[PDB]
Amino acid sequence: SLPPDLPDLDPECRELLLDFANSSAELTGCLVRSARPVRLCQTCYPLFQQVVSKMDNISRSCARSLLMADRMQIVVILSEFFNTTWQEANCANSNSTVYFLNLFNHTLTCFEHNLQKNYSEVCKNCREAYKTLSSLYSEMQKMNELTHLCIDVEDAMNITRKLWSRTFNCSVPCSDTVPVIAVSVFILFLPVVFYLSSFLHSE
Amino acid sequence: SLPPDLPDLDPECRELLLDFANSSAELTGCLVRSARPVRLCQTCYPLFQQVVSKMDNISRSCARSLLMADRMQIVVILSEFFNTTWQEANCANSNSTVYFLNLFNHTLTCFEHNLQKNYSEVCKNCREAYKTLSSLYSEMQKMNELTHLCIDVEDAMNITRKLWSRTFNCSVPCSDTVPVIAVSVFILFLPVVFYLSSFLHSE
Amino acid sequence: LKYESLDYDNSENQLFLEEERRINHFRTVEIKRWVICALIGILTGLVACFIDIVVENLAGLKYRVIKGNIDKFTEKGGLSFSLLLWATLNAAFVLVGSVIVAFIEPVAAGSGIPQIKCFLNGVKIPHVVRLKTLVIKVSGVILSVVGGLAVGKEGPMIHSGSVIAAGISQGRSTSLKRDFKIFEYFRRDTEKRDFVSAGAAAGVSAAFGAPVGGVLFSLEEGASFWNQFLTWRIFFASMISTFTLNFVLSIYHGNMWDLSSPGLINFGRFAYTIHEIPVFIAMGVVGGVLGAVFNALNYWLTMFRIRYIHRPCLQVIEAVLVAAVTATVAFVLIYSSRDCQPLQGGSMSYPLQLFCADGEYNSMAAAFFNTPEKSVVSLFHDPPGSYNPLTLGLFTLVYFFLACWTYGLTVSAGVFIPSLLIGAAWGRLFGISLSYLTGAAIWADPGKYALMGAAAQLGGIVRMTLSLTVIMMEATSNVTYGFPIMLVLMTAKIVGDVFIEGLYDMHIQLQSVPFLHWEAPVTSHSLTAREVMSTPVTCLRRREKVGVIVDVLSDTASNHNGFPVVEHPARLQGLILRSQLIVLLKHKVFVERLRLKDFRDAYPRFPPIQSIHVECTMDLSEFMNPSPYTVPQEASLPRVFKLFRALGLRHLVVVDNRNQVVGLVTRKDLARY
Amino acid sequence: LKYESLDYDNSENQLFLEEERRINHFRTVEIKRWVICALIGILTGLVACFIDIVVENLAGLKYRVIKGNIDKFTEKGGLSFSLLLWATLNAAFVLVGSVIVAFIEPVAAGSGIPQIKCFLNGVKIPHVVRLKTLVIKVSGVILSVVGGLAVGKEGPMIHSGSVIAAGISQGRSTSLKRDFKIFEYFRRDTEKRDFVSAGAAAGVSAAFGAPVGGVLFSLEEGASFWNQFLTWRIFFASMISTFTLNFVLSIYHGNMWDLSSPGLINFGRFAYTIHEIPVFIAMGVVGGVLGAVFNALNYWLTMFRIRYIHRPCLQVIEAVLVAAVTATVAFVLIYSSRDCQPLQGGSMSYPLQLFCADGEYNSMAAAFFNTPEKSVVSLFHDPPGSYNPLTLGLFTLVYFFLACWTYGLTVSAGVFIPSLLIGAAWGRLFGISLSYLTGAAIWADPGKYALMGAAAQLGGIVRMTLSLTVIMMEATSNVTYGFPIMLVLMTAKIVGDVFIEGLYDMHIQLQSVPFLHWEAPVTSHSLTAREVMSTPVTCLRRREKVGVIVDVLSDTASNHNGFPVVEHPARLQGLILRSQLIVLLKHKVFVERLRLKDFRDAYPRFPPIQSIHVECTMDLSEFMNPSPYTVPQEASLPRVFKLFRALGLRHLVVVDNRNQVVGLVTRKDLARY
Ligand SMILES: *[C@@H]1O[C@H](CO)[C@@H](O)[C@H](O)[C@H]1NC(C)=O
Ligand SMILES: *[C@@H]1O[C@H](CO)[C@@H](O)[C@H](O)[C@H]1NC(C)=O
Ligand SMILES: *[C@@H]1O[C@H](CO)[C@@H](O)[C@H](O)[C@H]1NC(C)=O
Ligand SMILES: *[C@@H]1O[C@H](CO)[C@@H](O)[C@H](O)[C@H]1NC(C)=O
Ligand SMILES: *[C@@H]1O[C@H](CO)[C@@H](O)[C@H](O)[C@H]1NC(C)=O
Ligand SMILES: *[C@@H]1O[C@H](CO)[C@@H](O)[C@H](O)[C@H]1NC(C)=O
Ligand SMILES: *[C@@H]1O[C@H](CO)[C@@H](O)[C@H](O)[C@H]1NC(C)=O
Ligand SMILES: *[C@@H]1O[C@H](CO)[C@@H](O)[C@H](O)[C@H]1NC(C)=O
Ligand SMILES: *[C@@H]1O[C@H](CO)[C@@H](O)[C@H](O)[C@H]1NC(C)=O
Ligand SMILES: *[C@@H]1O[C@H](CO)[C@@H](O)[C@H](O)[C@H]1NC(C)=O
Ligand SMILES: *[C@@H]1O[C@H](CO)[C@@H](O)[C@H](O)[C@H]1NC(C)=O
Ligand SMILES: *[C@@H]1O[C@H](CO)[C@@H](O)[C@H](O)[C@H]1NC(C)=O
Ligand SMILES: *[C@@H]1O[C@H](CO)[C@@H](O)[C@H](O)[C@H]1NC(C)=O
Ligand SMILES: *[C@@H]1O[C@H](CO)[C@@H](O)[C@H](O)[C@H]1NC(C)=O
Repeated sequence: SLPPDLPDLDPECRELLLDFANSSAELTGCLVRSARPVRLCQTCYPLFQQVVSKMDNISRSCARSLLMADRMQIVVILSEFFNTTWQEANCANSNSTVYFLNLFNHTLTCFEHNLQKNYSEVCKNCREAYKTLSSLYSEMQKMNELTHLCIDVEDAMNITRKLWSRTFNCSVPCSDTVPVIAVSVFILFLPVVFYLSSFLHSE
Repeated sequence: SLPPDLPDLDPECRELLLDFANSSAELTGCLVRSARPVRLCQTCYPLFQQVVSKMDNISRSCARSLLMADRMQIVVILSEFFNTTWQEANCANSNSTVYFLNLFNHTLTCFEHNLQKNYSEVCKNCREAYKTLSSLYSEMQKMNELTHLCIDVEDAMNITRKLWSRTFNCSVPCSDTVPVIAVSVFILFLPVVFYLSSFLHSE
Repeated sequence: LKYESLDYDNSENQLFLEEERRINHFRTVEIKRWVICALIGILTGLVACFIDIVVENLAGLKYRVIKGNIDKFTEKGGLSFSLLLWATLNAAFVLVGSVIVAFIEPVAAGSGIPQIKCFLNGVKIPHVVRLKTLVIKVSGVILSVVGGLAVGKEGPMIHSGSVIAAGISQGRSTSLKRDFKIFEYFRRDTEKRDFVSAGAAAGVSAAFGAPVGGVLFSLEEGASFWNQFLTWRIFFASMISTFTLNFVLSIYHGNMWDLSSPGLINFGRFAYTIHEIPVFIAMGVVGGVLGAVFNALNYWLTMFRIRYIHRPCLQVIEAVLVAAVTATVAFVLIYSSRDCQPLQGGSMSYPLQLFCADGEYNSMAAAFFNTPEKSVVSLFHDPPGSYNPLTLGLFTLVYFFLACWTYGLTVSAGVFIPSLLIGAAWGRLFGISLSYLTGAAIWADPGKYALMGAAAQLGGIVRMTLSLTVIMMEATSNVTYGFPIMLVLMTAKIVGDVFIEGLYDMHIQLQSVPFLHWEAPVTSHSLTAREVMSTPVTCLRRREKVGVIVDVLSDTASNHNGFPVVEHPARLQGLILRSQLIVLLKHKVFVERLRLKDFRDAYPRFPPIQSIHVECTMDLSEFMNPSPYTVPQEASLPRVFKLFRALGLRHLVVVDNRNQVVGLVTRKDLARY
Repeated sequence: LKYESLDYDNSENQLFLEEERRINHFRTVEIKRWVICALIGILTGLVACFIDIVVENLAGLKYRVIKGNIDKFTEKGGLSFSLLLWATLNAAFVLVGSVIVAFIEPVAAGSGIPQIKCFLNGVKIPHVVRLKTLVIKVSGVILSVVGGLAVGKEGPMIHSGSVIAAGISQGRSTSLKRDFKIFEYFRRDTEKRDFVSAGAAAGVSAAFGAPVGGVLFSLEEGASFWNQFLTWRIFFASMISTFTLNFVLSIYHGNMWDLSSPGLINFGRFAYTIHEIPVFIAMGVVGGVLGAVFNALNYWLTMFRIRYIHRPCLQVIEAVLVAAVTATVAFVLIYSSRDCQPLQGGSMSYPLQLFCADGEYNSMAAAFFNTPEKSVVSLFHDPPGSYNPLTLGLFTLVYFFLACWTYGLTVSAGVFIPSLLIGAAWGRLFGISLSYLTGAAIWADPGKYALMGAAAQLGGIVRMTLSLTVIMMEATSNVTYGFPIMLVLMTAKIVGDVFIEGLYDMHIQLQSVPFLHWEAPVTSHSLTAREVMSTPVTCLRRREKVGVIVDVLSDTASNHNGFPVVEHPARLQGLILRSQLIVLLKHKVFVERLRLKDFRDAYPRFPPIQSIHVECTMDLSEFMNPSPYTVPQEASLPRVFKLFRALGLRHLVVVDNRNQVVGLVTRKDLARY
């Protein structure tokens, strides 16, 4: 009155599958929650470890009967999907990141600290608050050069670059137009002297 | 004291993202739950529709600011992943499927109804309970011919084929060995007559 | 004494030299050649798709009857009443396919390549170009492949694409109903070989997928002087035939925006290191040796077949028995298989289940029920661990002897694909063995060795080096793999030439065709070109009489086709040949009017002198060519041979110091060495 | 009267006929040719990687200085002190690269193809094969590409791969230090051209990736009689050079198990319907017309350059001014751009930001800072909507005139890649316009039209049909695309031939090289081959004296290189030429001993008779060839021309009816038509 394993599994492995279920649903929930501002990397770092740990535990019988039972191996697909999303985001995180976040928080508070059209306001004060931030950003690309480096840092710098240009007209004045016309029209004047002077040296 | 949309979103779109979150976490949970026996197609059909509906609602402003805000568009990726898993499973469901399920339930009850080694038991009774099931299965492949047809049906027939052969030795006896030796050794005997008779017709 | 040669030189007369002045006075003679070289490729692509559409539907009719027959004679009584059905179905097609060849004409037997690389060479084999040969060959390869025999279909595309080349180039249709007054100026040779070269290079591309390989094939055999315009038309006629084969089959299958399936055989898409470069050389030697076993015992068979079975009543019976044994050996070999695998994808076209568990399918019924091309592609591209290495052994050891015993039959099919299949079979079987003695991390993928066994086996069986490296490079669509393949085929020739000759050369030497080949032996370098001639010359002076030339043509003891003219003791002032001479005697041109076109009349066939009943004298000036290609004596044979071959010559004439004819060198003198 | 011809015939003597009997008595003369044809490809692949490794490191040194210079002269004062820096950095390299050519030897100027398809033809241009030309050309193309000019680097690979072909084939190194006693029997012509043919077909494959295109190139120019063995060595020497270029660059970059980057230029991986077959023909006509504007006004420039700037002091200054204007026009054109795009991937090698928002980068700084090959690959493979169609207009309309004004300079670089880039530029610009007037669903992808504009522009500028269709088929790795490309290049020749000649033909006709080309004009078909000869013949009888042959060699008023021998009034018993004759006078062979090797001594250069100071008689038998290729009179010119060209002949001799010499046809007589 008992087929061994083919219709039903033992009640010694089903709680493992329910535990992986409880992990994966909540991981998808936290991962989904981050919106336009991306805080997923910095908020779903603890519960990403547990899912992987659970997968390793299941992997370590009760591994042939539970992920080589059929086509459409759904546990391997979910795990694989999480692994793929994690690698392309490329978190690798934390002190430097924390410092950058603090700077971003500070830099952003000075905008509404000096806010109130007429965007020609006292924002010259935020100039030295702005530029060094971007300078640090370039230095951070020199640190992770030896591709996108993260997603918290990229979006945080993206928001500042979107605010700095296309809603606050913060353009830089230009000083040099007449020298880069004079030098260019002087250098483009030597061939019409050269060929015409070599033509008239036939006597 | 208010940047318009770049650091934060309005509180008119965040509840939509939370609703999609609540949908997607529970969909992953139900989808993950099906184990070796695959009942996902027949248990997660209602809440698969709602996720799609929610996606359409979000898609139908509050579509540029919410899924074209960054690289790693995570809402589009989750939705895309669900769509991909759904299509390759290829459910397309329901009356025929229900009938097949009922037959499977019936066919399987006769095994433990007649169970008790010594698998030479009264299982001849289940022979006409078995074969027509497989016959119906072949007919079902004639219905969805104009590739795998489902996952509930495939696994349900897979379990019966695993039980019928490699744990219950239910082989069929063979009757024909001497005719398929006699006819073969007769047909492989005509060339050695033919060449030798054409050789000796030289006089 | 039966195979007379082909004239490639244009014997310019005063009539030709006046007619070419007439036609030149808007330069519309070359723009009429591009039309023929355009619609010589469309008409070959349509034949190549007409074979492919018919043969798969007839195979789909024939195999589903059998797999529906042995699904009901399982679970019940005997299977022998289905073995008899598959034997008689493989006999009933090949009965008709052997009767329509063994009785009407024997020229369509075998493949088409050895009868077309001798015409290309200049030997007019009897018949061959006639429409009846085309109709019986293209309806003999359909009826034999579906008949069930181990023969390829990409063989007879060259001959079938060469017959329609020299049939629409003339615009005559000499059966009846002349069908045109168009396409004069082409009713001569020096156009016949120029369009057979464009026809035969439109069958190599339309059967393999390599357009640039076809031109090298037609050049390799066609060893004439290099002229850019002719090659630039052979390339244009080759490129059409792989476009009007995609565009018809893609309309046939599905949407027209998928231009795959470039020819009748389609290798897939397709990484190696330097450290296994010796290993590929160690394959090629094997590819010689087994090749020289395939190419040798067939010889010991073929003379037996030419000694006792030389009559049409017996070879039909012998083809029927080959088909019945080919059925029965395959049925015994799939009846006793123990290796069964679960199906996946489209790896089995007609799945067969007997004596196997439910859901799984027999794996020995693969590579007998599906086509050879699909099995060869599956052997190139399957992932590892997919073949049981006992299946391939018993498959190769049977299919080798069947493909050896089947070739040389009186049916019409080729030998390309039953060489690639054997080569890929033992190539993958050798590639598995490099995985069961190492870890086989990356560099022991059997997809490479299944390729470079199939490249080795062709070079072992059919010695063909330059025109085969290119068509193995173009069909694989990868130029990185061009270097080991060249290194394999180079080996498998110079190992196999020690033992036995080519496969396409035995079927030329066993019919006593002259067939002079490029270059000359270096051991015979100093023959000094006076030994290699016929010493007396039956030349004829200009304007003697009529009875002299009648008694020099009508003579049973000797057949000579070319006669040089002399003057005064002799001068060698040009030569006159039999065709022109009996044209002049068919009219009355005795000195006691006509244009160039009169000579062209009844060009294919010239009436013999016994029908030319019935003195005066005729003036042979303005009917001869005033400058034959002459050579002196005292000259080396290598130089004489090169000159004769490199141009197209039927009658070389040797002279004296004072320009006196002393001998005539023809083709059969140079061929004997 | 300066360009003397090349002897391809082996004038067999009794000494040659005895020495070849001596060497033949284990057949070790041909197995020594495969060693040269093996290591003639390795030595070309190593030059082709030595250029590529050096030029990208020097470009990486040169451009990062500039992009670090205009990142600090933004945000502050002027940019003109960086424009002057980029002008003087583009002037300082090309100063040395023009001095080392305009003063030492002018033969290395331009590309290498018109000086090597005339040697292949049989004309020994002065110098050219000397080591010094190799050293100055391979160190002049590095110093000019990084110098900053609109010139390709895949041009001079043919000449640089041809010089090392005829330098290790001899084993002499005639500078000093003879370096071998090995590799005699090759110190003659009929081996010189046979190894230059294998060298020049190892530079076409090593620069484009097409091995089977290189053999068709070397055949197309080399119109000799077809012999399989020689082509089967040219193919073997071509296949090596694309394997010792993968195997070195793949060691250089990363892991050795990635055998991509098949040559110096690498097209990518790569679907069309019948309904756009006319559209591609409508591209090819455009490819003629703009081609005939590129190929015409350059002509009006080049004679100006040959009329007034014909001295080494001025053309160095003129190359420096071309480099400075090429800097300044590009800097003005990127200073005023308004189109800026966000970066992605590796589409910009050196990203430049000036006057743009943060994060985004200027798009006009692309296609000036990166290499031309990377820009051409990016134009083939970018997804749609990636280029602003105002950028490509102002880029093409400048780069066309710069590539026209730069070619013909006294620096050493090619013109291939500045034709593919222009062709792909207006091809993609034409492909965008088929999307802004339809919906552009599937069939209006600009990746096709960017390919088939680049194929059209080459046929418009460099008329080359058969050897270019194949190398556009092999580098694209797709045989479905072989049919429209052939249909484009066929059009763009017969539209462009109406207006002006080729680009490689003007630089042959403007140096008065004879250069007879394949075939003969059909308007001059009846010249009857007696008008085309020199009527008096200064022949010399055998065994007269010594003062006769001294006074027939030493004569200022005429330079003749070949003399036929006569007997008794004349017999034409063979011919003797100057090299052998002054070898016999350098020794004392007067009839009052030596082997074949004596003639070979001082083979490259023969001392003039004025240094041969100081009767008796000498016997010219056993020093002449006893059978020249003679023709009679009365013969058509097409026949005479074909015979002369198809074999390799320096001295055709016409005769009489009674075998009397009446004229001698040489190369300059046939060339004038
Ligand atoms: C999921 O985990 C939470 C937290 O440990 C626990 O409170 C809850 O009971 C679990 N639910 C399931 C279904 O296992
Ligand atoms: C693995 O599962 C077992 C049994 O449920 C549990 O006792 C253990 O803590 C788990 N270990 C890990 C690493 O998750
Ligand atoms: C049937 O079950 C077997 C047991 O592992 C599995 O390998 C196979 O993929 C299953 N087939 C189908 C059609 O689900
Ligand atoms: C992802 O897969 C890779 C390769 O198997 C493995 O090295 C890595 O640990 C995985 N990472 C996660 C987060 O599962
Ligand atoms: C982070 O820690 C690393 C390693 O100790 C140290 O090198 C670096 O200076 C730290 N950076 C910050 C921002 O504290
Ligand atoms: C930003 O700074 C404020 C004020 O100190 C603090 O309340 C808040 O938590 C900070 N937020 C972040 C993201 O660091
Ligand atoms: C902008 O604000 C400045 C500083 O408060 C003030 O001086 C000026 O009048 C304002 N201009 C406008 C256009 O409101
Ligand atoms: C999710 O939906 C359930 C069922 O409607 C509801 O009870 C619950 O409050 C929701 N939770 C969230 C986080 O929206
Ligand atoms: C879409 O969202 C709105 C606002 O939350 C809600 O009122 C409506 O019911 C939703 N419709 C669908 C089809 O989900
Ligand atoms: C920055 O934001 C823009 C706005 O749409 C988005 O297009 C882009 O992908 C973002 N870039 C990064 C690096 O996240
Ligand atoms: C999946 O995507 C396809 C193609 O866009 C669409 O037709 C289909 O409705 C999607 N299905 C689901 C379940 O989202
Ligand atoms: C299911 O419904 C279809 C359509 O009405 C009908 O054709 C078929 O017979 C039904 N099958 C079953 C098992 O009820
Ligand atoms: C199987 O039948 C039993 C008994 O009628 C019933 O209790 C059960 O719900 C059925 N199960 C399925 C899967 O139909
Ligand atoms: C098997 O069961 C049958 C039927 O109950 C019984 O007759 C027989 O003795 C049993 N055999 C064994 C080996 O237990």
